[PDB]
Amino acid sequence: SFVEMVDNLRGKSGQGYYVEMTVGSPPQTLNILVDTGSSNFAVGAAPHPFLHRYYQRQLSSTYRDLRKGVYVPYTQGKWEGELGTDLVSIPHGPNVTVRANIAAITESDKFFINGSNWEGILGLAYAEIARPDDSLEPFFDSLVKQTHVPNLFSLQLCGSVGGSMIIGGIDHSLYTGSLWYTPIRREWYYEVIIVRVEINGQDLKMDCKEYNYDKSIVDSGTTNLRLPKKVFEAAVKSIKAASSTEKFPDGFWLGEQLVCWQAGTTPWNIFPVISLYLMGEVTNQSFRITILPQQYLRPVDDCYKFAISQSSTGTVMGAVIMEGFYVVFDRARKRIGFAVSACHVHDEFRTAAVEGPFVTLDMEDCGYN
Ligand SMILES: C[C@@H]1CCCCCCCOc2cc(cc(C(=O)N(C)C)c2)C(=O)N[C@H]([C@@H](O)CO)C1
Repeated sequence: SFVEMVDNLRGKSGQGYYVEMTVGSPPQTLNILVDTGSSNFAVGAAPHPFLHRYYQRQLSSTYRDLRKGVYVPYTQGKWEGELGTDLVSIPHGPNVTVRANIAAITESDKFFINGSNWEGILGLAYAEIARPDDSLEPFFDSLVKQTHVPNLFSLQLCGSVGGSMIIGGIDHSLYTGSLWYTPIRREWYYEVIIVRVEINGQDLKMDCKEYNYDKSIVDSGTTNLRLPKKVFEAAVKSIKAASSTEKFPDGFWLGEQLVCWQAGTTPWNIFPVISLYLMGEVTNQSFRITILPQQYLRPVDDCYKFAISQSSTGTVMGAVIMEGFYVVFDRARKRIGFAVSACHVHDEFRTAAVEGPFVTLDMEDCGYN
């Protein structure tokens, strides 16, 4: 029954992927950003220069006030609002209606994006990071509790942009080859363990704890591949070395300045592939996902921003990593699956890949404590 959900995501490049939802009775239609990096369902509920529409609680007969405030801070942006519940549906999702917690956004700072076309956020991570505390049941938890929807969803993000959120299962027509699974280390963010990193086939040869300092997560609501400082410096050094044929402004490597080439002449071959090895399902076993330069040079002649950046809160496998892969958030089995997507990245001599099995010893040592 998943065909109805294929292509149910839209977006603008670097501005997030959103799905259409309705809230309230009679249904009010809103576009909702899909965020695996948070756990609150929230919608604009008051005028804002960047909102073309918003939730009007007064017009919904099923709205209930919870008489509690809430604020959610993100890496970029924050908002505050009023908690309540209402009936919610997903037109190009399962044919169900659930009563869900909703934060009505009344004030915000650097959260809404001019021209993004979305008005709210669907936090798909676990209750442990919900605000104000873990007693506020996240939307997907409510969906699973109140309906027969199985406890998993998958995201196919395609690189103006589109994709699919398959709610309740896996659509096998959306990927090729095999799915490779990595354990969800802890149910808060979608936390995973990276056990090895290679650039153009050369191991970065860092203590693998550095890759997960202080966590590694999969976040559809972040654009970039974000790496801890020490890992970021090693990777940039290696990427600079591979592309030293051409020289780039020092601000290019920091994400500030874009770089351009005559349309159709981008020198893809001078930028390396990056392989992230993830902890596998059996003892001493890993697999790798390989990322092409067409993913981490984000298009904005042909002009691009460097979409690998530094983090002080751990690795973030953002949208440019997820794009081109079919990603299964298998909550029921506490694992995340990766496969090559039907909308994969096309290089003439290279290809994005999900490959295994690999043997990797002492993978438990790669987790940060
Ligand atoms: C607020 C987000 C949803 C609206 C924005 C979606 C489009 C922009 C995605 O690009 C970024 C988003 C976030 C952080 C960065 C970043 O690396 N820097 C240095 C600011 C870039 C961010 O905070 N993402 C969060 C949530 O997923 C993590 O907390 C969700």
